[PDB]
Amino acid sequence: DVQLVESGGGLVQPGGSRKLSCSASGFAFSSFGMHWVRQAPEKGLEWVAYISSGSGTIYYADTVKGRFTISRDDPKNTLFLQMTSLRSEDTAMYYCVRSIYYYGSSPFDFWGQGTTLTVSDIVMTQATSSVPVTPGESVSISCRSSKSLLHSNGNTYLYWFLQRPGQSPQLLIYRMSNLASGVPDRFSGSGSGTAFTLTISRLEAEDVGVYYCMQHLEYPLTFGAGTKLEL
Amino acid sequence: TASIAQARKLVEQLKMEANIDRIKVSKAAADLMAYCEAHAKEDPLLTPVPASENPFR
Amino acid sequence: SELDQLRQEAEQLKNQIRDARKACADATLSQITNNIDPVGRIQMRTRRTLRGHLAKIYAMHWGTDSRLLVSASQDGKLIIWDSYTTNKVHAIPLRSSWVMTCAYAPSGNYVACGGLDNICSIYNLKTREGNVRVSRELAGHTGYLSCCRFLDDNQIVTSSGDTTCALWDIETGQQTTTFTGHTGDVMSLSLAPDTRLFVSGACDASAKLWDVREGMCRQTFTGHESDINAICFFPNGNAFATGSDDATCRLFDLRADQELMTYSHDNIICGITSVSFSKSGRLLLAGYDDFNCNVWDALKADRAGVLAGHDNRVSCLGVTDDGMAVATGSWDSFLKIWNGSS
Amino acid sequence: YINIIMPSVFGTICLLGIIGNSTVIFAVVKKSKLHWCNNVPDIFIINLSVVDLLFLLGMPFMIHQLMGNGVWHFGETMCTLITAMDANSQFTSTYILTAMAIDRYLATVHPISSTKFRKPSVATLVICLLWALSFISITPVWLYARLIPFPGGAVGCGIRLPNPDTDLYWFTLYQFFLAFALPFVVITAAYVRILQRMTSSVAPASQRSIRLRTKRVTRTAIAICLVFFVCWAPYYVLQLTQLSISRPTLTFVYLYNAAISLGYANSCLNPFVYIVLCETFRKRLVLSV
Amino acid sequence: TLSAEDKAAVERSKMIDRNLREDGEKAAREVKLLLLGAGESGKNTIVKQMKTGIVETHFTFKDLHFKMFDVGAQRSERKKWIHCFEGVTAIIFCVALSDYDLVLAEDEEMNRMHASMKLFDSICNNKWFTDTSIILFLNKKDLFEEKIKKSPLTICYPEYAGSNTYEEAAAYIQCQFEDLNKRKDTKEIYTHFTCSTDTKNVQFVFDAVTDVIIKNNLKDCGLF
Amino acid sequence: DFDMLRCMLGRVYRPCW
Repeated sequence: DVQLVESGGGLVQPGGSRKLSCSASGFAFSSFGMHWVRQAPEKGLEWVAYISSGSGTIYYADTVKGRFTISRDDPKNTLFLQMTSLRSEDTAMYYCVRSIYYYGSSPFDFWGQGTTLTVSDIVMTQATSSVPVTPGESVSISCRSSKSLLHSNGNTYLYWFLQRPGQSPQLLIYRMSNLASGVPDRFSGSGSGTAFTLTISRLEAEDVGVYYCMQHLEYPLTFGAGTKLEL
Repeated sequence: TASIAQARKLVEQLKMEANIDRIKVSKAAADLMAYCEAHAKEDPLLTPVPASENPFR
Repeated sequence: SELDQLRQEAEQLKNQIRDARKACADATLSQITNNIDPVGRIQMRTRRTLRGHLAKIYAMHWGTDSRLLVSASQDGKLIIWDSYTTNKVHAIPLRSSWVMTCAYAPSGNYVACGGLDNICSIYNLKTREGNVRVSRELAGHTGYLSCCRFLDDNQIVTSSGDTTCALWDIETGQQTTTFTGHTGDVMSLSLAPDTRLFVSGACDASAKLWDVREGMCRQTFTGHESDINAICFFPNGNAFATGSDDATCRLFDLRADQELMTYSHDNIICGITSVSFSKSGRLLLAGYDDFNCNVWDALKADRAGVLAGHDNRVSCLGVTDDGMAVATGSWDSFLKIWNGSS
Repeated sequence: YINIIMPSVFGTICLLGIIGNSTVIFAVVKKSKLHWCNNVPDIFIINLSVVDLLFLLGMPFMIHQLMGNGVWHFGETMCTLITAMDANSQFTSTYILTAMAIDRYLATVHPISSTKFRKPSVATLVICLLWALSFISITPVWLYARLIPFPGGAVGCGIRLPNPDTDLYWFTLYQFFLAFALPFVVITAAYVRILQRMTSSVAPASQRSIRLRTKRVTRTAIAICLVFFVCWAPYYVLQLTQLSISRPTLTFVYLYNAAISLGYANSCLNPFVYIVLCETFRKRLVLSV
Repeated sequence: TLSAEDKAAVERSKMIDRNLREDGEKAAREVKLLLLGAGESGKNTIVKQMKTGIVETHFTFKDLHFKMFDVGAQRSERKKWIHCFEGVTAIIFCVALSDYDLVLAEDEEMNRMHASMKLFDSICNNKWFTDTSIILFLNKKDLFEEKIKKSPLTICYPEYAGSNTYEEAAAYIQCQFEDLNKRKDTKEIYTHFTCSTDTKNVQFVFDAVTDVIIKNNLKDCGLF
Repeated sequence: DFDMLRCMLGRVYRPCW
């Protein structure tokens, strides 16, 4: 089965160096582009770095460029994140994310469990931080983007992720309308231009969590603040 | 006894094909002509679409 | 004695069928469509050129989205193309490089191929592992696989060089129905729009209409002088066109149970590899051994255009579900996308 | 008639050679289905035509000081650049022609063992290395390419050696060895080994097909070696001759300029030798027409 | 102009092009051999020494990889699939020398040798094999020598008027097959006398294929 | 249309010695 396991976290001093590893199993690792996404304590999702399949294309976040280095070992199915000159701002839970890019594909479909590291631009807006919800009641979650995510090819590059408490983020909707594999049909994605909505029909207990919207129109990849649904 | 068994199967098949209902060629020709007329506007190869509507510019 | 009587009865039945067809042959398709305006000259430009195959391409099939297509070549590669951007989506290595046919499932989740190994291989395109893997290998044909077409994600109909056609249940890997009656190698098949009937052309210069659920031959169509290499249903499902080695294309009507029109020219002497109608059925597109593809007027039997862009035999062609473009494969290892301009 | 015959010869060679070289480049690119995929002979034949095309393109710039009034009209800055550019094209084409013969030697005498390194990636690496060796070989050319003040107000591009009494020998000899002598020895040796190893012991030499194969390949091998020699031997024979010559005469000058045109004719005849003597290319070209 | 996902889809496409390019280079260095011949012509003996619808055998000999395809099980129309092998390195045709005084089991009226000659003529002169060299294996030479002592060769070839010895009867049979070559300039025929215990058959194929490889290299290099 | 009696070296002139 598809499984991403991260290791190498732990307490470090400021200005130190730490190595993060991501062990891939159950899928063709060399065919997937790999991302690093961190989540600071009591904060949202922050994309860090991306290495394409074949290591031909590499992107970094502005806050980590020049300090973090991303690399992969296809024969060993391992992803690396070489971090130097660590700051207290780098204290976050780092996630290993796989994304494959072809026509009709679903990027960001699988996320790893994540490793905790402790150190001793399109704007995505989700105005409503928390929404009180009840089981069986329809819920709508709104997302906004400073730049229009609709492209000249017809694709609107907006993604919806659900992070249940104590679990990794999971893809719900990719490209603003397509339902991810294994996600119940009660999740629907609607929107146009800069305004998007995630509608949930007959909400259940498993739908409780924080919902993030991400844009994939252009790097760097930016997330929303995250709308939390609570019982 | 393969030839005798095969002969019965061939004759039986021809019986089924000979008992079908056939319409006139004029009736059949008019239906093909009518279908092409009713769908001519929605045929990009027969009637080329403007370059804005062509996904293969 | 008994055998002699039976073979005489078959001749009488054939005469009865022939006389019944002449009884309903009150008019001709040319006479009926004589007063309609011609389609003029059909000019198409090569919009895309699909490079990447290193050997002769034998089959192609369009997806139902009119954007993705699969091509089979002798280099042992099954390649799925993005026709809008010429991007290669997948490259499937085949265990047998002698593939003769390929199919794209209408759901888009599967592709099929087969060749001189007598195996129809089903490939899963939607996997959690991110790759394409063999889901089934259909065995039971004693001759080469010449054509195959999905009915759904679980059923596929194949034609084989052993003079038989088979309907397969992909989940169980067993052929539920076997279609027999052809005396020559079946080279092509075409599913009806409702997928309740399919027509197949064989090397006995005959085409047979088959009932998928019933499993028996309903009508037999003759008229060609040599092997039938290609066959394709009319858009409304009441007719079909055949491509034979005698350098002719013919149109048959299911309800009339006889040939309606012949598409031949004196300058054409080479065999015909592939045939396909346009979305409205007004244009019949046929591939030839002379490296060209001819666009025929289906109602008037007039050559309306030529698609001359290949340096070797045009082995296959196909038209998208929306009629927007036509893709032609060839033994020069290139695929070309064609459409007209205003 | 002298003022019009000489420009016509150079003009005819330049125009005809460009037509032949552009034909080879265009046809070879079309053949590739996937680039850099088992097309080592195609890479050599297109790079040879590219260098030959550059040599003929730069011909009018270098020869305009020989026909009209013997005056260089491009200044000292272009005199150094054009002279080096023209010399580089001659050396690069000769090196690629030499490497093509070695590649043909490997493909014929070592059919099995040479598949380990007769890759399109290696062919590109070798050709890029030949460009580097051609730049190094023309180093004395551009270090001494300065304007020469002739009697009167006219000037001309040329080579002024620091010690013209003594430096005239090593400058002439090293170009004779690197651009004519060494390549001719290698090219001739490679093809005579091809003609001695173009068949096999099992091959039925008594059959017409084997005998016809030897006849055609021998004709091609001789033509390639003869075209290179005829177009460059008189140019370098007059190069060594003028070392003793102090005051040139009219006959020597007329022969020398004709030998210069023969060197340009090598870049004109090379594309046509491939077109005429290759049945596969010639038949394919006619079909495209 | 491409989006972030469009650029990464193009990068994937070029990665696919890289593997397709790599596989073609590996394929071009492999020898594809088509194995033909009539029934009981020693084809199975050739496969055993050099060890569905089509049987494919792989073996490596002196750093050269061979792919031999047997199409003896294809009981369909040959002309519908014989063009699939257009471009093979060479064709190996097996003929049984001892099957000259025998007749076909099904026909009982046509000699077995005439069937092999008719099959050889249909393959050598086929339009898809105009420039394809043929490796002609004449098998069962030990049994042919025993047969020729009793049964004269004149039964198979009435026009034959030579000595009734193996050294001459075998040569006459070899010339009959090589005379069927309607294109003696665009292709060559490599004839070898194999046997049930001969251990030099794979060496002959390697030598014959090497000559074919040289000929292809000469054509590719433009010398030919 | 000039005095083409200058010494030559390659495809360019040279000062006579």
